[PDB]
Amino acid sequence: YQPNYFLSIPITNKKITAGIKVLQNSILRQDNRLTKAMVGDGSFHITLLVMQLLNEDEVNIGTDALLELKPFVEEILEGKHLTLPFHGIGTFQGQVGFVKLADGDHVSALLEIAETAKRTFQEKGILAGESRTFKPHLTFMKLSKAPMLWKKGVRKIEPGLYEQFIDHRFGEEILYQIDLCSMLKKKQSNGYYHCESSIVIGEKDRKEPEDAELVRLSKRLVENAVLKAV
Amino acid sequence: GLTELLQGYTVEVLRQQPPDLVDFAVEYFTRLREARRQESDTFIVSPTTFHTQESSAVPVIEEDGESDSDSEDADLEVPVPSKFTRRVSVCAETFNPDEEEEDVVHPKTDEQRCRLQEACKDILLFKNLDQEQLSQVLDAMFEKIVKTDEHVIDQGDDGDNFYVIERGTYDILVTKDNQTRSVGQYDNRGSFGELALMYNTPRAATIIATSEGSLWGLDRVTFRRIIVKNNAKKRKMFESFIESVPLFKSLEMSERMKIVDVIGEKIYKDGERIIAQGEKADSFYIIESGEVSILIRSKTKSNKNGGNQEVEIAHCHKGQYFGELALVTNKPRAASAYAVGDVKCLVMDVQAFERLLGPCMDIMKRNISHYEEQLVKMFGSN
Amino acid sequence: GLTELLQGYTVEVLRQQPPDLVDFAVEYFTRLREARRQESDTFIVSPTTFHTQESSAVPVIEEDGESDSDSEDADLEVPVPSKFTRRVSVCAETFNPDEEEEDVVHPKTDEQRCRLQEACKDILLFKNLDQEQLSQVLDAMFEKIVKTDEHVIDQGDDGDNFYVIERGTYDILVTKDNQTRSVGQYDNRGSFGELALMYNTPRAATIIATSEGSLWGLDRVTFRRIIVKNNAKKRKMFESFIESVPLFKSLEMSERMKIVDVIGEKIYKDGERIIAQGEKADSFYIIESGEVSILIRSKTKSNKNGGNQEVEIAHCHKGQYFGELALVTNKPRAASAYAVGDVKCLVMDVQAFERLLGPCMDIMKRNISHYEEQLVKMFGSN
Amino acid sequence: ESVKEFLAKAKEDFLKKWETPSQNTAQLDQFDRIKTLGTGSFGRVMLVKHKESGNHYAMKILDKQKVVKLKQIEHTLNEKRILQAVNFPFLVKLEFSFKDNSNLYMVMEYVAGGEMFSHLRRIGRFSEPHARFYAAQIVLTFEYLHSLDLIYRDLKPENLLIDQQGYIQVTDFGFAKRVKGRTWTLCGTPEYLAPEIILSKGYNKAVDWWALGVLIYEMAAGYPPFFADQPIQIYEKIVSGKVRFPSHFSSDLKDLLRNLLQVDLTKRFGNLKNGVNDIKNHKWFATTDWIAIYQRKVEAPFIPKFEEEIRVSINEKCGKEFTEF
Amino acid sequence: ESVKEFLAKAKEDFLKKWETPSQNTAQLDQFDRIKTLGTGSFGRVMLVKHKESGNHYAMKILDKQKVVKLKQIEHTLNEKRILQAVNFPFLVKLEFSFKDNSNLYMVMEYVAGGEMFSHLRRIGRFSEPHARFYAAQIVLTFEYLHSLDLIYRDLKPENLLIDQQGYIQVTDFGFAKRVKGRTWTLCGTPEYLAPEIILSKGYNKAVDWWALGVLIYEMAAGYPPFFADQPIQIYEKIVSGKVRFPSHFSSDLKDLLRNLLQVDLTKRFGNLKNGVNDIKNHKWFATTDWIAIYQRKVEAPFIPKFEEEIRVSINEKCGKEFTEF
Repeated sequence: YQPNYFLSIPITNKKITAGIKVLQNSILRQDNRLTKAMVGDGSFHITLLVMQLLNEDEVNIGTDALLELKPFVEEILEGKHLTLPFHGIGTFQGQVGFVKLADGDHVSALLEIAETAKRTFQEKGILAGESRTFKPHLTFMKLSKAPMLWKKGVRKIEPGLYEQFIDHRFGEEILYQIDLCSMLKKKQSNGYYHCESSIVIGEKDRKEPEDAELVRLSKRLVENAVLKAV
Repeated sequence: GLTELLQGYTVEVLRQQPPDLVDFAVEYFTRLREARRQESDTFIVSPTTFHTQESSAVPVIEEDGESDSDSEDADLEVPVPSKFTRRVSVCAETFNPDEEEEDVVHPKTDEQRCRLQEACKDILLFKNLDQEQLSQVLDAMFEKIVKTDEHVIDQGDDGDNFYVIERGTYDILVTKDNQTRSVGQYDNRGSFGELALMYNTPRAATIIATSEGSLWGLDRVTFRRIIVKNNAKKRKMFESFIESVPLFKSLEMSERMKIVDVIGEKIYKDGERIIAQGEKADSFYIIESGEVSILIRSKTKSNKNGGNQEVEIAHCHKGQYFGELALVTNKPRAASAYAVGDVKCLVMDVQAFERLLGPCMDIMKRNISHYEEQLVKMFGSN
Repeated sequence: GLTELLQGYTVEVLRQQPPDLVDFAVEYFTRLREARRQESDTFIVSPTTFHTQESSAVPVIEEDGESDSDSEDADLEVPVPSKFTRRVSVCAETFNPDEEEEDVVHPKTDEQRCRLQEACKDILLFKNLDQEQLSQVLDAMFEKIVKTDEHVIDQGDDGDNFYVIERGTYDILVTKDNQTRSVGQYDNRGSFGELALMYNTPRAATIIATSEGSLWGLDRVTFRRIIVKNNAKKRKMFESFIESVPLFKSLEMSERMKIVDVIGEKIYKDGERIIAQGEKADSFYIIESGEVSILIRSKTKSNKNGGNQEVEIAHCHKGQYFGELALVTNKPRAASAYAVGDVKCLVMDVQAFERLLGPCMDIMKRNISHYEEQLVKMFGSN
Repeated sequence: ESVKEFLAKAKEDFLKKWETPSQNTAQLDQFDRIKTLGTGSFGRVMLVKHKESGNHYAMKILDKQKVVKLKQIEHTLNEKRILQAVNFPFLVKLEFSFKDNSNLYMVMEYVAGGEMFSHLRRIGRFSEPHARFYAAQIVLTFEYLHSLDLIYRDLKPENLLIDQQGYIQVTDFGFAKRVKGRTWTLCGTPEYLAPEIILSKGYNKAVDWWALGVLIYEMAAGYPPFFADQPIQIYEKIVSGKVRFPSHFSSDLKDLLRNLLQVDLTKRFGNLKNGVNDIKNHKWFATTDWIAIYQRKVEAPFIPKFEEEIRVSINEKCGKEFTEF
Repeated sequence: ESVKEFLAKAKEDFLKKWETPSQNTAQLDQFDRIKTLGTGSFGRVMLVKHKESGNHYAMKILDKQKVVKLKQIEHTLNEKRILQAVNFPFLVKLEFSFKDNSNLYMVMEYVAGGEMFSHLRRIGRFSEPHARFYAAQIVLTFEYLHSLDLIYRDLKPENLLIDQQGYIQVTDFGFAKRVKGRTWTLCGTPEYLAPEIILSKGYNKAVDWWALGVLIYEMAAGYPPFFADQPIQIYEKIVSGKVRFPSHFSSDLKDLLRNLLQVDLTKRFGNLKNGVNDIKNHKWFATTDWIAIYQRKVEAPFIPKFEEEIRVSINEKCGKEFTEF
């Protein structure tokens, strides 16, 4: 089926979106007619779940299902933040360019969240999810967005264009907000998709409300140093 | 362990803000480095059992089976069957008794023949045969030479001959059921197989020669034919002498044959007395050869005395009879009778005659037109 | 440096795979810990100095201008008119001639003063000065010592003094246009700068000493004041002696001054003749000191002869006059006049008197009520 | 008396059938076939039923060819001529006779009864009254037969049948022969042979009476008077005439038997002047009603208990000699 | 004669103005300003025009303060008192006088004519008739002045102007002084100084007549009688009185000049009994009509050819002494 709505994980880490802006611009200085293929500033996201919401009631139902999903995602994470590392570049058959999600324990957790999301929405009467394997990625360009490119000889993304960013660490996004977004409505002023509703996973997010305080950071500093040593 | 180890260090760096991170690391891990454990636990656990109670279930079925069993048992065969199936008739070969028409030559010395007679005295079939038949029979006996080890007769085999031993030794054997016994021997004497002269029947024993020997043999058929022929000839001859006697003319054929059946024969040498005057009259005679003189001592003629000598009243020949009065009276013989030369007479007992045909007087009257004649003959003058 | 420290340890843990991470940390950080060498630096002088503040924003402006340029050769132009060539007035410093009220001491030996007089004989301003004024003037001359090489006067400089050489040698120089000539020398004799005694004017030459020397100097103002004062005193004094003479009473002030202007003075030693009887009467006298004896040789009294000796007609003193008749007649002197002791008389020439005031007879008549009296005085008895 | 009447009429009836044998009477297709009891050791006798009347008969199968061998072929061609010419109540009957390529088939009457030999042997011996009952029947039968000059010559328990009425019926005329005068074949059964037969003296009616004496003795004793294990001894005893009677034999019986078992023909009952009356009038037969026995009116003392498919030759064979039949 | 009349009326008119100087007469706002010819080496003289009448005058600018220095401040305060009190046809005129913080401003008459010095020097020398013409004017002027006991003391071509009518007009009263008796300042011009001045004997009217002798000589010769390159020599010649006359000088002239240039005061013309008549009646002046010259009716022999903005002090300064003005 053709989805018209999706659950979105927005990219809020400014380093990630700034790195992608650089990537997009470097491609454009090599070939400026790729301009309309680039995804818009402010639109960067990971799609968690696609669906069809076909009327006002169903849009309300989607919003209800998103709210109902919150405790489930909290259950799944078992008191740990979900960290999504974005590293390197890939394509879907040379037509869609994306920043890759790095391999790790987070991928299975993300998949679990996606499947629980699909179940939660379907149990509320919403056609959601797909039969194909969930392969999350962070899109930065799509040739289909610029139809005149075929019409003038550009029919695939030249792999040389993004060669320098092939092992570029864009940054890490911690899961917090999940948005219910319209694919077809007018985008927000800041470039992001039209949002019907949002939830926040985070507590926000800690096992304990009271400050440690900053005791955990030692964990973040160490984990990051180990990741860099690899 | 790597992240946790470095987290303890990094917490202390953040808390304590040391000016030299490396020196602080040497101190922290050295103090950590001693690695003494205040307490440790090592444990062994006994097996633990948890008990649950399981859920019930219901099964429903009904089954019916029907069958019938029978058994049998077996026993030893005895008792064995007891009954015996049959008995049988016997029959010799038939033969036209009446002489067909004159149409066996085996040489024998006086000693041999004389010895054969002796060997045959007691055999029942031979025992009471007349002189002639015995001669014809011995004449018919053929010789059979036997070499040692030879079987004269074998038990079971059909029999046709009777044998008299002439020379040699023989062993006799008899098989009873599965057993064979050498029961007896013969040493240049003996005879056996007499039964074969009557009819054909299985040999009851086996006889084997134990040396070169010789046996006189006689075939049944030859023996029976000699005897029947001779007795049938004798019968015809007796019949004739009775028939020509006028006193018996009223007799029927069958009545004459009853006489022939029992009537006797006697031979008298010239001069010997046949009937003595005075003794009891029991029979009558019919001369078949020779002559007979009838004498009477003339004393029984008055009252005490006289002649007391010899007087010939009559003189009979072939075909005639005398002593007839014994048939019609019961007084002592009136006169004596002597054989005139060699004589052969048929002798009939009066009492037997009566038992068979009744009193002679009735026979004489049967033919009434000759009754007187008969009477005058019997009690008359001449 | 915290993340980098933790990373470096982790890299070696991943490479070496130590079973005991704590022992590996002790050894790693101990080996790391010495960590030579931390830094290198160079130290130099600023050199530090005070300075005005370095930075300002810069305004931007647009402007336009126009110019006039004059180009010329350059010349000294030393000489320029100077068109006149016009004679200019001169003027000395003014001064109240009439003696203010008595209210210069420079020692000098007889030889020195005597020598100063000699040196001044020919100088026009000094040439005809009376005894007294010359004395007062020399008195006023101050000494000026000069060392060799010193400039007494320099051409062009303003002048105030006149100098007389006392000792030393000097070179005189005169610059004409651009040329300077050593024109002459002085050797312990000389004087110069006389013009300075008249009015202030530029020195016309330069005088330089060529040895230690001494000069007598005189300042204009001092010189003029000495002279004017003295001549104004003399005038007042002459005026008085004329005024007290009754013959001249009808004279007007200005008429007496014309006399004062030209009238002479004479000194006579006791006994010497002033007027000789018989010679021509040309002037008259007015005694200002001493006495005069008037004698007449009594011969001109008859017709040839007599007295011919000496007789005193009159005897005059301070304030009186004699020889008056020369003013009203033209006959030889009647008598002689001799000085009685030391005498000082004012001497007036009659012809000059007439040219200035006209004949004396008219003056005597001016005041008619005294005409007779005057006449009797002049031509009378006593 | 009627005795003469009967015999006279009897001889008439017999001479007529004797001098004109009733040949091939009935047809084989009138009789079916049932069981087949006729083996043993000779001949083929099989039971059979009738058509219209539907009666039971005993048919003897004699293959025309089977003959010629054996012992004789006349002792039969003659046997047939007699059975057909005779008629008596205690004699088996030749009901129907016929032949043709099959040839010589005897349709004998059938009495579903018991054998005399089996009965006598089982019970051992008969009481004298019972023995006298059977004896009378044989005396009468012999008087009839001898009246026709026919001698049986094979009397014995084995040849006597007890019919369903309990009366005797005589079978097997193998040795039966018409003889006026004397005959000579040595035949019969060992135990029952007469001295004259054993010795070949020639004989006629007297042997049947001797046999009767043997028959009566065995019935009342259980065993024959001249028994022995060896045939030779039997004959020597027979010739000696010496007889030993059981203890239980009555006087009248012993006397009758001494007269029947007479080696001396001048003293043998039946052979003397009065013939069969010497027997009929004997004290042992005093309680006998001869007419009653003849009409079978007396009550018998014992009522007895009561395969393949051959074909012709489609052609007559030995009929070139067995004409007379 | 009228001579006495004139002088009498003259002294009257003079003593009146002398003993009551006409101070600060006109106002500076009645006069404008034109050119500015008044430099040289002292003083500030600038031309100017009048309002109502619209006349031309020569105004001398004397800064009240400028004074006090220089050589003297009375030779002026006195100079002003004289110019104002005198009235003669051949004398320049003080038209208007005024001061106040500016103070001391001289409004002199103006004659657009030529200088005597320039004219004489150009043509070399005047003919005797022409010289006599100018001389007469100076004699008359001196008679007037001496009548008032005033001595000029600075006679010379340089101080004489030739007006548009060709008549002389005397200027610069710097040394003019009223003296009855004797005076002593050594002043004038070298060439024109009298022996008595050079020698400080005291003097009065006689020096003006001596100067006239010098003035007449120079006009008729072209050069002064006691000329020399050095001032000292000039004076020594002056004192000796010895004079040498050019060849062309007439007798009457030489005689007149010997009498004017008399070192001997008892013989000098003008100083004797008859005063100025000894001069007026001299043979050299015989063809002179004194009245005619006075009324300027005679025909002259030669008709001549014809900056910044200062301000007051808004306050009067040296007025604490220059009161009299």
